Amino acid sequence: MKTPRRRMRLAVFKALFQHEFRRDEDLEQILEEILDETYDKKAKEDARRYIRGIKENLSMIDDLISRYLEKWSLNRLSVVDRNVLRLATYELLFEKDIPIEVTIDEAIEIAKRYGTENSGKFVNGILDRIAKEHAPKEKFE
Repeated sequence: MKTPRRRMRLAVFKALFQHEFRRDEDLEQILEEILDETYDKKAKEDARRYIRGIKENLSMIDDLISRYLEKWSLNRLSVVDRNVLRLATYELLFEKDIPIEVTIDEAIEIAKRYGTENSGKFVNGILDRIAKEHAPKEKFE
C-alpha cells in the first residue's frame, strides 16, 4: 500500500486548484485538508515539500512559464493548465531524480484529466520547450 507518485503529485495539484478559490488561505493549510490517512509518510513529506517549494518560488516559476506564452497569458489559462504548468516547472527545476519525460508525461495526464486532448497538447508543447532550455544537467542522462 505504498502511495504512488501519481497520487502524491495529484494531491499537490488539488491544493493548487483549490487555492484559486480560497486565495485568503495558506496553500499549506489547504494541502493538510487533502492529506489524510490514505497517504503514507513519504507521500505526505513529498507533497508538503512540493507545495512549500512552489509557494517559495512562485514568482520565478510564473515568470519562467510566461516566457513561453504569447497568445495566452498565464492568468488567462484555465486553473488546471496554469497550475499543471506551475507544478511541472517546479518538478523539472527542483526535484532531481525525476526524468524529464516522467514530469512531462504525468503533467500532460493531469491536464487531460481535467481538460481535453487539446489541453494536453498545449501543456506538452510548453513543457517540452521549458525542459529543453531549463532541465538541470543532472537530468541529461
